[PDB]
Amino acid sequence: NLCPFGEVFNATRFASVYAWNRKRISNCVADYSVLYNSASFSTFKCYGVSPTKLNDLCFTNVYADSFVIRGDEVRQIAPGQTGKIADYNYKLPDDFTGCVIAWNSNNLDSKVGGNYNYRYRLFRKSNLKPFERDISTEIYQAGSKPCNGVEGFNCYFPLQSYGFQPTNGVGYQPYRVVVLSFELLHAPATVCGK
Amino acid sequence: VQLVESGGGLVQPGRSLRLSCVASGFTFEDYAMHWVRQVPGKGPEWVSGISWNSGSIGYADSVKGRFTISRDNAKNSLYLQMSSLRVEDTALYYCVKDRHYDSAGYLVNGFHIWGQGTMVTVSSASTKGPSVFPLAPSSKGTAALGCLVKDYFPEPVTVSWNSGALTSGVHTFPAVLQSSGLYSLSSVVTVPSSSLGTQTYICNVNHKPSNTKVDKRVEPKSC
Amino acid sequence: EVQLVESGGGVVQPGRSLRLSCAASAFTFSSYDMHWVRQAPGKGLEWVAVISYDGSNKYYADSVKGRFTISRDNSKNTLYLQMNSLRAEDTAVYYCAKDGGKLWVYYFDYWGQGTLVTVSSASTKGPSVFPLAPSGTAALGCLVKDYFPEPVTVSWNSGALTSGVHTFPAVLQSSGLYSLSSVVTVPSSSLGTQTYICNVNHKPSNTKVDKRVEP
Amino acid sequence: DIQLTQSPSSLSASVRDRVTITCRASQSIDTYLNWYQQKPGKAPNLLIYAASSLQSGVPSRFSGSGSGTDFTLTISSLQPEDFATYYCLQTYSYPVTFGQGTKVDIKRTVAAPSVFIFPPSDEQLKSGTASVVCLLNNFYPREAKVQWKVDNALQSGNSQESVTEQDSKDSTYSLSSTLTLSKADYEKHKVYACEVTHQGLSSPVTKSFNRGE
Amino acid sequence: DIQMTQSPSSLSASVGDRVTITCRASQSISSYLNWYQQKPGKAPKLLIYAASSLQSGVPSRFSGSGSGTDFTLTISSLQPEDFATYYCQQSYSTLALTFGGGTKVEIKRTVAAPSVFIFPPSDEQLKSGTASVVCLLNNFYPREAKVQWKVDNALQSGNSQESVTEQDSKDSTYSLSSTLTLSKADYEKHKVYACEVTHQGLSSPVTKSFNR
Repeated sequence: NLCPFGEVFNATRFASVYAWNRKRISNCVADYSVLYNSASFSTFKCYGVSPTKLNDLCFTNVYADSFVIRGDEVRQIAPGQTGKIADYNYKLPDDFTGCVIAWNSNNLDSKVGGNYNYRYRLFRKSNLKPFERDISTEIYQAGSKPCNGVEGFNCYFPLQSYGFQPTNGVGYQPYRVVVLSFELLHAPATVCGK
Repeated sequence: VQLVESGGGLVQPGRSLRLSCVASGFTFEDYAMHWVRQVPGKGPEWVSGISWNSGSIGYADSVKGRFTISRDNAKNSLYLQMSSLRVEDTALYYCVKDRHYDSAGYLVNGFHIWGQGTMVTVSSASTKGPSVFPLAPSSKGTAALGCLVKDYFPEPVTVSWNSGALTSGVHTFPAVLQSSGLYSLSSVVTVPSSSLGTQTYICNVNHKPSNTKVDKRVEPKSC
Repeated sequence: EVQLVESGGGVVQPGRSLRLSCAASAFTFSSYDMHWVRQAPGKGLEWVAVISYDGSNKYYADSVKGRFTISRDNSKNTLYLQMNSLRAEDTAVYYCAKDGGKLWVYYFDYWGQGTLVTVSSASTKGPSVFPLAPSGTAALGCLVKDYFPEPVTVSWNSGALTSGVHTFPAVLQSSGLYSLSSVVTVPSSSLGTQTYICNVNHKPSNTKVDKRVEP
Repeated sequence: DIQLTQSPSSLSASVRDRVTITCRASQSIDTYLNWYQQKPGKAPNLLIYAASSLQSGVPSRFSGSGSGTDFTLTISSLQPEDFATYYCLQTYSYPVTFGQGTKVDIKRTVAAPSVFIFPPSDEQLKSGTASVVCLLNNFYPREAKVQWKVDNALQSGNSQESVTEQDSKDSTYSLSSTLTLSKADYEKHKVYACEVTHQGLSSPVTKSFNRGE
Repeated sequence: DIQMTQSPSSLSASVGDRVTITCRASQSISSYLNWYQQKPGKAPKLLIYAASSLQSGVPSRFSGSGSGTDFTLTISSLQPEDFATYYCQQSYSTLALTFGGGTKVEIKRTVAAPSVFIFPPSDEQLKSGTASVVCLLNNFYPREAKVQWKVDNALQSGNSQESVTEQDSKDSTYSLSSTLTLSKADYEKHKVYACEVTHQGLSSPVTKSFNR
């Protein structure tokens, strides 16, 4: 049967970038041509593989990561990028093989009173390793005094809200991102394009 | 995909009820949930809503401070705690699925799936059987006669004519809630005047809440 | 033996549109992806767009996205590039390139000869040729100034004087026109005895000017 | 807190007609407005979301337009099954507020009601209460006034009305008004009448009776 | 995008020399790096793909190496037809293909000093309203040469255009022409018109000038 790409792209809501969802796709036939021409995409960049060649290739597993960021941060979802999102929220490896797809979701993720449900990790001591997901809410220690789970001076909550409003500039508007990873182990492949 | 309400019924004013809603056929955690009520014979009134992760909750001004909405995502259930039920709260309460997840300002926020609703009846008094009085055809080509079903509780009643043999020209009106907390209702039928002395007309009243059945013969009033 | 022939290039005003073609031969055209690569005057190479073998998937560079359209007709073995809303930045020589197809990624193995697309509002103006009089050999030449568009052919003595001639590439001055210099070094003894005439021809404007050069 | 006012509150159109309903918000709500169709005894069904976006499975003859404060719902070609009340609903701010609704009815020609009056029975009079009933049979449009007169005195605050749903055949309405008095209050008066005013009546029709004749 | 930086931008070698061109990437691109050769006025031709795979029909004297961010193309024995511009192009970012700046391999000859000539604008041009001052650098090597316009000892910047010919088939030298363009109103405003030339074959800057 067909691979469930529609469950990821057409999901009625998306996760925050710090708690990005991952869908493991296996043992199915994938129709990439219909998927990539379904909706209109503002960002479509592939790395290490052509999007027309996927219909001919087979992989052990295909990963479909999805999350929401703002417009000025879509450029960070790429191999070799740095920034608050790429370092503390979602990191792709330098030899990432796959495609990153994004589209404007101002109609879906922005509120009149502001949508503060989408968060991103603002404070973290070290950078995330490739494909790392940190959902910790421990109080960040910015000084020499321990915080002991209490917010205060040099003691910050590590998550920060976006606050999406439909009248903001396109750089501040919410964008839903889908990152397709194509893993090729030395094991029998289960996902072939067709 | 369904929304099934329970918990409604008869309750005395000033008391409390807890309404429940069991959701199935969709990801209950994927959507905001709302309560909308409708008084019999009137329009709709939105009551309360909740985001999903309890991130946003709202109430109509007429119910704020008295109602509490909540949801149990693990049980796919929505709840409405209705402390201090006024009479103005009597209505059929619909459990409704919202289109997305906001309860404030989403252009998409809509009431896409609706439950059948549960009835909350807030009034004094217990069960009472109705009295059935004839609406006899008067003397002053087509004549009209009827029956009056008065002073019963709770709803509903049913009225037929000549055991169902008379259906053309029959109008049975929706019941009204009197100030005493009891309901009343009427039913009428138009017939040719030439049959008023040869055709017997009898109305069949049925009030199941009180086990009352009454067969009233409606004759022209003799001087 | 892989051939690619382009056509459809020329002059175009800003904001107008132009369509290019690329006829393929001597290979399975309906099975390989195709590319468009442009090259600005004196600049490097810039990938423009790519189209799949069946033409169902199309991808464009950000510099031309929402402005150009790539397409192909497998029955005619031709590749197309509809260029709309052309800016001055689009002035370049446009190549079509066949995909190698031996890797998981794109790469160009064969290129077309290329066609020029010049985006400018300047009308086809004829050249104005001015002489350059000399002041241990000497030098003299002609100045082909104010002409649109490229090119102009400059020769000396109707092609008889070959040795010592240096014709310089044209430059696009601020007035939207081109300016070109052509010089020739001759022995200072045959100056008043040997007569020098530069032959300037401008086919786009159909202008042939012969000018004498004397000190 | 944000008031929605629909116009008209009642509409009469025939099959194939173009129906347009207006909904005005007390303040700007951008495109955050939904349209709902509700047939009596049924849950409201969503028709339009985001002011102009059609709901899945809703016929394309329904369409919405507008932004800010003025909006319109349009039925391009009216159908027999499209009789219902149509509500507009703002989703710009909380609380979620509805319009009063526009009852769309399938147009018929103007029809006058038939008026009948019924005295209280001797059986009820021994019960201590007297109920006088007035009947309005088969009229159109629905707008009709029933005035109770007890010895020519207009009775307010002691009678209640009830209107049937519009008949599916001749497209008429029917109304019943019930005047309630105690037995002591009943035997105090003689003439009991009910006056009926309607568009299909060039003048009010009055049916009456005298107690004890 | 991924920037490809080639080094050197120009090199001069003779037939038979071993030439090595370097290509650096702004980020790791694994082994997806290709090399292209472009003759002036001709279409590019593929030499190496996938960093080290030789294309069919390309002479074995071409070879590529490297991985990650640093790559090298090597011509073991340079031939007369190998004098051209060589580009590297990364293919890791399949939908954002980018080329290097290019490395033009030229013919090394002995250093040649330029012959500098200056030509005033002709009488037939001044009546049109434009004045162009021309400076010529004739037969010099290498290409690196600076032409500085001095009008009344004032450096003229933003007012001249340069043009260099291809290497001559006889002596393999270059030629440069600088055209200083100013309106007639600017022309009679000054007196001294000079052209300063700096070149490897000049022990000191040479200046050729004239008086109006």
